[PDB]
Amino acid sequence: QFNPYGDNGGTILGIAGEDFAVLAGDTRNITDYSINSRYEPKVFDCGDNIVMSANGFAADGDALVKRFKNSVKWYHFDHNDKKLSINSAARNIQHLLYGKRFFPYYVHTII
Amino acid sequence: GSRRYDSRTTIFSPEGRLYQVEYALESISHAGTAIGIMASDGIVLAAERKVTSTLLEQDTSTEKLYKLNDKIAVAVAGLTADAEILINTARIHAQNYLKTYNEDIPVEILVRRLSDIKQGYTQHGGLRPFGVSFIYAGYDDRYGYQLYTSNPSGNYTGWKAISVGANTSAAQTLLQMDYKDDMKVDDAIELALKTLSKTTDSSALTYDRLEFATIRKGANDGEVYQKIFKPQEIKDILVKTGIT
Amino acid sequence: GYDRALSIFSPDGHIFQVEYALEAVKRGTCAVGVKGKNCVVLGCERRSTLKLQDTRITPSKVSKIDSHVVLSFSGLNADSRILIEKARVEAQSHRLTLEDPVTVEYLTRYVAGVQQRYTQSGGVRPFGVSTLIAGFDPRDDEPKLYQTEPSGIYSSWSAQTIGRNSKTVREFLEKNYDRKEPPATVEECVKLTVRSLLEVVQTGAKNIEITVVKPDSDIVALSSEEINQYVTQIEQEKQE
Amino acid sequence: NNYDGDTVTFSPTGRLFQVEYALEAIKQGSVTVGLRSNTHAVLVALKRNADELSSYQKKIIKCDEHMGLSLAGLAPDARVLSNYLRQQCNYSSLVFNRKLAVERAGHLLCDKAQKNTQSYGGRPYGVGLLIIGYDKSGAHLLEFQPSGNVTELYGTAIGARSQGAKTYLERTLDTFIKIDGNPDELIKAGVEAISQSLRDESLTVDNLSIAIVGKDTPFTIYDGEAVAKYI
Amino acid sequence: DRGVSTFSPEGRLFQVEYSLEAIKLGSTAIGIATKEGVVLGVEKRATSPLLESDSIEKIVEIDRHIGCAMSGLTADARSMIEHARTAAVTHNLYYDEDINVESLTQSVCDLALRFGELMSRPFGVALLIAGHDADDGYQLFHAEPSGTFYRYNAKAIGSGSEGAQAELLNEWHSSLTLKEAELLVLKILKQVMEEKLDENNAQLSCITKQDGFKIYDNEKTAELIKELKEKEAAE
Amino acid sequence: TGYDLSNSVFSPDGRNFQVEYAVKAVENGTTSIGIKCNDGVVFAVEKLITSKLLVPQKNVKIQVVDRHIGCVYSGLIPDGRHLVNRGREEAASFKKLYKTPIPIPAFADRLGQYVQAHTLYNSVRPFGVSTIFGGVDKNGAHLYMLEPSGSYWGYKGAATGKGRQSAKAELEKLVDHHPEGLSAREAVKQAAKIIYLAHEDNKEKDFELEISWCSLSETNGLHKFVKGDLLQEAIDFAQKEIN
Amino acid sequence: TQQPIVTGTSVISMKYDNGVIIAADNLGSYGSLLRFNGVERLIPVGDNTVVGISGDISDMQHIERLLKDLVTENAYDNPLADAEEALEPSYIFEYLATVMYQRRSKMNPLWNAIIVAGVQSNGDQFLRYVNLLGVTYSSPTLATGFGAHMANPLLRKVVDRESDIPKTTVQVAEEAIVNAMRVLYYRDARSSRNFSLAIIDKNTGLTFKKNLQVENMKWDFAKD
Amino acid sequence: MTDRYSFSLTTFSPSGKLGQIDYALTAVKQGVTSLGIKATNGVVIATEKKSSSPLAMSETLSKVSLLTPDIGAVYSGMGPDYRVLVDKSRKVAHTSYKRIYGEYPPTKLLVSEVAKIMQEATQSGGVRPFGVSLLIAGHDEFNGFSLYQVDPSGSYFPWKATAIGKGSVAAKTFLEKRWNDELELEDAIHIALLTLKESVEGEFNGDTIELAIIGDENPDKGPRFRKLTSQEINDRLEAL
Amino acid sequence: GYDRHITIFSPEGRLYQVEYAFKATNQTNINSLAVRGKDCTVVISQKKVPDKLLDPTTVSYIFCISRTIGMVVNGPIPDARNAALRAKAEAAEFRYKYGYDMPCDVLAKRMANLSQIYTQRAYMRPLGVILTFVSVDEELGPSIYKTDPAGYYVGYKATATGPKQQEITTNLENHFKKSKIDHINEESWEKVVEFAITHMIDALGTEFSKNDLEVGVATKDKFFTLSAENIEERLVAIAEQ
Ligand SMILES: [Cl-]
Repeated sequence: QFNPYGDNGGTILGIAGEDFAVLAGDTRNITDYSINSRYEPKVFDCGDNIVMSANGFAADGDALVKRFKNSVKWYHFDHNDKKLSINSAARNIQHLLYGKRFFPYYVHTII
Repeated sequence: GSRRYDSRTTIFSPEGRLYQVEYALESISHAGTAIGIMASDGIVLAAERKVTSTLLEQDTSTEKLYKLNDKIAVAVAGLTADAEILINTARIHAQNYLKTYNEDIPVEILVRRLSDIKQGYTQHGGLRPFGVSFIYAGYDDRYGYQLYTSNPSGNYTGWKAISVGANTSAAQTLLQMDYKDDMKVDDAIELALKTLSKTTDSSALTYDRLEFATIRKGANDGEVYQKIFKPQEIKDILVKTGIT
Repeated sequence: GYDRALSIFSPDGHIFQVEYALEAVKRGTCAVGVKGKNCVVLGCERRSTLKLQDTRITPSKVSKIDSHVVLSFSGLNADSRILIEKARVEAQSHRLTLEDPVTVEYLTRYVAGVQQRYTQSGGVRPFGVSTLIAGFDPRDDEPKLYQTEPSGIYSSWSAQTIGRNSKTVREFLEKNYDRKEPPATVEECVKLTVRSLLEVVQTGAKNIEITVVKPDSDIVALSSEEINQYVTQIEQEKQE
Repeated sequence: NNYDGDTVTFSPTGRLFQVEYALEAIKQGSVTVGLRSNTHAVLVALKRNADELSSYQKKIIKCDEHMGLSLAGLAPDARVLSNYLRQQCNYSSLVFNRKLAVERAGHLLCDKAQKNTQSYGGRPYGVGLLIIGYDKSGAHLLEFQPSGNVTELYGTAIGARSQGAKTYLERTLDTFIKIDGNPDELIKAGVEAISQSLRDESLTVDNLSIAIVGKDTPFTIYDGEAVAKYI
Repeated sequence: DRGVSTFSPEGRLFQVEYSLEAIKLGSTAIGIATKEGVVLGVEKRATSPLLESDSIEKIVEIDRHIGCAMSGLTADARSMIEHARTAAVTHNLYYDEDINVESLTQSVCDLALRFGELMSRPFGVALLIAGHDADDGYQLFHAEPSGTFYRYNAKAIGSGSEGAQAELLNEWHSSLTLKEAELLVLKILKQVMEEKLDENNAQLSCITKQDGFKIYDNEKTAELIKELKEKEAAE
Repeated sequence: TGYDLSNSVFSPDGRNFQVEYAVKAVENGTTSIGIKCNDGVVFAVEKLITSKLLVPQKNVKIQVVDRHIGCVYSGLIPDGRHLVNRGREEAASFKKLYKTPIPIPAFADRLGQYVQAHTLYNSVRPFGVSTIFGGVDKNGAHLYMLEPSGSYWGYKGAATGKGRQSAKAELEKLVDHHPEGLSAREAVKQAAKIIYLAHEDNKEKDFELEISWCSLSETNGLHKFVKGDLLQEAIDFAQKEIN
Repeated sequence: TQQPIVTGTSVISMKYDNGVIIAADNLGSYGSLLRFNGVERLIPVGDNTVVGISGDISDMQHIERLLKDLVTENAYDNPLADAEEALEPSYIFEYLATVMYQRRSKMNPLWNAIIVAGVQSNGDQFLRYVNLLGVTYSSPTLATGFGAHMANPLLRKVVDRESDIPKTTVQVAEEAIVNAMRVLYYRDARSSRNFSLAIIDKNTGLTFKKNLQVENMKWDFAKD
Repeated sequence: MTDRYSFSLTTFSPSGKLGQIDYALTAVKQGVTSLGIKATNGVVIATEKKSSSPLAMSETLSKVSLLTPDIGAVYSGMGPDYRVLVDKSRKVAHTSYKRIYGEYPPTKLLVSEVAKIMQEATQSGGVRPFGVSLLIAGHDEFNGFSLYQVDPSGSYFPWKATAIGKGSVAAKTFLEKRWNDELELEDAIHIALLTLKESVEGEFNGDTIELAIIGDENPDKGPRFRKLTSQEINDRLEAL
Repeated sequence: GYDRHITIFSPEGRLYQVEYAFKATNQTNINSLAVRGKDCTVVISQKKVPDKLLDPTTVSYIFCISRTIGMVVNGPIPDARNAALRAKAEAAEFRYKYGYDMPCDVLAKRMANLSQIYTQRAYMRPLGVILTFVSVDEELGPSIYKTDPAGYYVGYKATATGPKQQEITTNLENHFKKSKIDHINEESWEKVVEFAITHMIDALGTEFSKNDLEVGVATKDKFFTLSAENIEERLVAIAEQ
């Protein structure tokens, strides 16, 4: 049987400061006991001063990050280059993720 | 494109009339006269066939009087083919209702259904309406004996006696003159035939030019019987009533 | 499907098919609605060109949409049945999902929305019908009377008439209906409704139908004799 | 005459009158100018107001970071087509990690407009577009007509009185093509070009709309006190 | 006959131009934008004295920060309002924020040209969409059936419109207060209305940042009408 | 009368006037030609320079289908593009199923049946383009020309547009004076000349020459555009012949 | 959902100072049966990209046609098809990556692991992996299936991190690849002696080498 | 290609006429004479094989068609329209009848099904009516021998004997005189050949006449439909 | 007068669009003829190449539908090719579904039933073509069947189509009136082709070169068209007797 999911390892860490935030992640990508890459970036600048990472199954992660980045682009087009606030970004991501409620994006996402 | 050739069958005239409905009624006015008369102990349906040659096989012929179920019949005026489309639809609705509720369809419900179909052709779809007017003769255990009519507009109304097709103006006056509420089936049979005999465009009214039917509860153990009269029986009732 | 745009604008900014639908309403038998203090009365004309009718089974001019709301109309009879069916279905659907019967304003707004839909949908003509929708909201004793028309507009009326010679009976109601003091009782309300019809009806009690709607789903249709007593009393006072 | 009831009917001289009437809607639209050098491409647009209480209708729409257009004619149609461009630009980026070529963008607009001119029921687009962009083969300017005809140019203008701006550019051709690595001087030439299409009214602060794309310049629109510099 | 989406020889859509004629026949609606709020006012125009005039709903709430006045075939506006409301609420669901007034207006206008042989004809109603957002402040927009929308400092639509617009031309300045704008809408309505202006045949409303969109009571408008009469008698 | 107001209506002659009106749009367009040579085909087109603002060599008119077929057309340019887009879909579906690249006669009928289909109904307009196309297949070189009606035939030479009579006369001389055949490099030169001679019918505005070719020897049976030195050599040859 | 039937094994690759090298053996296994000995699994696209494919061979042949078809389509209305608007490795990859993930998400995957190796317009080395799940990654050395376990360890001794790429010459890199292919032949039961190797250099262009063989084979310690 | 003709091409004119049906009947009038006669022990149907050219093989063009083993059909009017009705009639006799009941439909029902198809061309969007009138002769176990006519409108009538097309008025008068209720099948064939000779201009023989019978079973049953051979017709023409 | 624009009845009971499609039939100004031998069916047609720029090899109104069936068309080439492609498709589908080669007459009736549909349905125009199908059927023997825009179809002993069809028809009628048989009593198709050409020459009153004719021959298990040189041989034999 075909298993559509995989595990690409990795670990990410968000910490909110008083007038700043950090999102960190290791750059190792793996499958099982093999190293795929020792430098495969996982935490992305998505524009509008928002950083994102979707750790877990790297394909579903890349897909989601790509879709959100595009969601930022289309938010600018559709709302007169208005800045997407972080709380709005979060709600937008909820709908992206719940959209595949019955075939989930196999990722733990942090912005 | 195609718009060029569209008659636009479902529009209002400036006066607020539906062109095609009006013209379909004009069509129906030329069709053979059909009469329904409701008595206290039954309903009579009488109707005049048209054109007729000596070579028309009358005993296997049905252009006017059709059976919808065991309780309800119709008399037709207009395009026979158009009527048979609607009849087969009505025959189904009756059986759908029977299947659903395990009770025979009430006469008014069936009539409304058919009349709602006719209405649909006047409001949407871009098709010509059905060039048919029905007289519905039927019985149910709510209202007893019922007469209705419907016409291409999809409007239906209830009657004690009524005509459709040709010379309805003349027919309805003669019925309005001789009808009474306490009347009986045998009398209504006579009234129906007398009315047709006067309003006919033929020289005389004969058995070969008539279809005839009665819905009597007049049966053993209070059950409704439909009688579609055979050619020989229409000939007898013409002699009985003294028209031939 | 048949897609043809039948209701369209003309150079002067009129949608003729909607206006020609109003002419079908103008042709229809007169209907009137008069709301009292604690009731609404729907009066309706029955043309006497049709005798030998069976009044037991002939479709009555006033229709119940639910146990607390009624709909009368002027115009094409076949068209009215479609609006009545849709309204009745929506009345039960509202009870099913909101656990509360429709307000008269809601039911009106729905019917009016259906009429509007037919004026800018392809392949369909407008309804040749105007409605008077009357009743009482759930657990409410304020009377409600609304009017709709083919274009899809609707509004609330202290009293209103539609159909043939509605101009005349609206003339009558405009002078005879006082807003500061409406018909206090059912008697007064029915009387004013019959009077207003007698301006146009020009004939006996068989040609007038009356339906009285009161609060808490209390709807009753008056008989020929009950109406005939109002007809007798109005003309005896008039002889003076 | 008899052959202008719909887009599906050729005239006896081989003309499509509905397309020509759509073309007429552009001429009734306000003037806009396009021009480019080797490094930058500039749109200049004279925005039109309904009256003194009203805003000035926005003429310039962004399609991607490296591409956008100015409109003249039915603004809702420009919205439909710009949105279509945005999608094609976007599809190229998502599927091929590739910025859409300006030449290919024009080809896509052409074919979209064409379908509306050969089929019954619809109508031609009632708008003309000037698409500027900077892609892998440098700066580009396109002129879109709703007939379907798209044309790559050094400079042009469309709308009412656009012939005056178009003649000016035809004279200036050798000057403005050489304005490389200087955005402000290229905008000056575009503002001077659109000035030739003015009568009575002159370029005020909320009247003028300018956009620019280039080598190290994303597609950016300048309105209000941003364009006061060039008046 | 001829196509619904046909161009005239001048380069205009017939049906759109004819729907604009229907809007001229509508009752007057006036909008005035200020830095203290946007005021919307309408002529009710009851066809008979028996019509209960408070049931004439020509001013409508889209969201708490967006109001809407209409003029023309007002039945056509119901589906447009419905869309606008659904759009406002849906956007708040997806983004946890109020929707920009321009974005809402643009969403409404996207319906307008969806007609052909979709709906069978354009809308026969113009809208004044008034609102506030944090980016562009107090805004008034005019949404036509052509699909075009203009922003306005002030705007009149309907039967009194060109007369009212010329009046709004003279009267509007960028330093108008809300109270001034209220009286100014009442003034211009009274000018272009056939019947005499009172609290029962005219309605006011506004949208402020603090209190959001509010249709005015008949008692509140009545006091503003009385304030207007006195200030016009004052010189 | 009224037979010319709707597409797919037979007049009492037996004619479809809407197709014949599409032909008028073709006759109104610029000149385009095709020349069949020994082992291939050459296509050339007149591109009217409306203004000095037109970028030279950028607004390309000749279109490639698959990798071996060239298409050029006169008339409504978007209609030509629409037909080539369909041709590309046809050529793609053929190769997908049958592996081999689509033969030119096969491809010709694919366009032919599609253009013919637009004369069968009143809901569509006929194509406002005569399309000259061809290339090299397994059975050698083929040149075709396809009219608004759906009519097409094979040609030795083909020409359409405003300068078609001028061109046709020139093509007829070549057919007579070269029965053994014309070489690919010769055909490029001759194509340049014929567009230059056919420019006398569009003489008000100056023009830009565009030539393409498929040849089994010169391009490996693939469609390529004539560029640079070979284009300049053909322009020089053409300029010399008019003077 | 399917199962792979005829299969190809390891595709191995690495970056070096001026470009990339990619290699893959010429075998189409049918389970344990070494069925097809003449299968090319490196498929060049233009003169700047080589797509190396392992896994199901019928699905490879499908991908081969998609790439062939992509070249055709890029040429359409593109006067710069052999110049500025030619296909890039990054374009070719992204397309395939889109396809692979789309197909997995419809539960009907192309049963492959792919390495796109090439050189970009600006002279940058392009080397990126994609598989049947749409999982993508890049690294100075990339290898599929079996090679990931045996080839990568050897190739990473030459280029362990990014900073080693400029220090690695084409000779060193090509030796490392050919060495790795030998190690795989000894130890991969579903490999073959015969292979193809492709160098994509930013100066010397695409060099495609066919009919190579694993040689210098140490068996002599067996006899004991 | 959008079949945009979703609207009726047959509509009621102000006089109440359905133009296209009337015109379809005019087409039938122009068509060649065909007739039917019912005997006590059979039915006969007949028509003239109007050969379009002498080079044409008129044997290939069958005007008289078998619908079921016990039902036959002949026409006057447009041949191609007839052909597609015979196709649909044969098919409907299997799909809506034989595959359900395991037996062939009775004459009247098959007639009714054909009538339905012809009616639908009279009301459906984007079609003209059929330009034929059919004469359907047949036998079934419970109704016996029967003969029906079917017109473009969809209307159908049972006949003892009748004729349609070119010389139908004159032929019907001829049949009225000769027909009685005690005719044997041979007597009806004799009359059919006499009646058909009047309308035929040119050659009158077994090669120019098509004639079939519904009679006895020809050896579960044998088929009652039988098409008379060119020889069999000529034999009866000597006793004429 | 929209009864003349689409396929609906005029007051006379006529379909004018069908009648005008019949006139489009002669727009090519080509005459075809078909005759039957013992073992064969021969169809000949005029070939006119007016332009010198035309590749004369591509100018053809004869089509190989199946291996057994040939079809010549009288009418414009786009409608001819429309009809040809459909007939080929139908003949291929038939063989697939029913496991034997589509008979000539069955295809003719099929194409006729399609032509009928365009005369009843308004959105479709009739094709402006007459389709003469030929084969040597394995049951019926040599076969000629013809279809027209009306949707009529019939079998023929011999036939002729085009502007001068009446002249060719009467010429053929007169020959068969003499011989008193339904066919050309000849063993070789080569001589049946010679007959066909000879009787067209006599009927039309024009001589032919090899490039003025186009010939198709049906035999058992194949239909084929003759080359220019095959026709030249045929013309030589005619001249020599
Ligand atoms: Cl068939």
